[PDB]
Amino acid sequence: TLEEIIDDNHAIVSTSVGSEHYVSILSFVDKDLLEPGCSVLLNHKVHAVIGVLMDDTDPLVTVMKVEKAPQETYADIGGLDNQIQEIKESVELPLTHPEYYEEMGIKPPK
Amino acid sequence: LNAKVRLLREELQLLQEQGSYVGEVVRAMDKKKVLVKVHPEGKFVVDVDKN
Repeated sequence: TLEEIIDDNHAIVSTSVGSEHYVSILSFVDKDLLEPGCSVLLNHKVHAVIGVLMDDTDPLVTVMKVEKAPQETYADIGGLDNQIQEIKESVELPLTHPEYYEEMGIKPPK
Repeated sequence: LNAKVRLLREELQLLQEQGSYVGEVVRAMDKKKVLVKVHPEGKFVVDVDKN
């Protein structure tokens, strides 16, 4: 792991190996894809950067499912109609219409 | 009878060796590399064999 990014062509690295060697980076991988605290590949005796590691873990945050386009629609409930227009105007409507937000100059509610 | 004797003299020669680490493969990657976590040790990317 890259500890921290020292911009004057340096960086802090913690090695669990032993040796470290200050090298010039390859041209496939850049420092713009290096972030502080990132995992990177080092050799075991010339300790140089082949590439950054591309294997990242599970979002560890509190219970979440992400879903693109769920099955259900709002045509099944009925007689509730007014409430349904309220969310409509706020959320759905700016996506549908750029320029209606431009005329007014404001955002629909967050 | 002769074949078996030849098997024995061979065996003495080979035995001076150096072993292999046990690991567990976390996941395979298409660089034809594997990421492995070795048990008292660290994790490495290693290049698959021929077979």
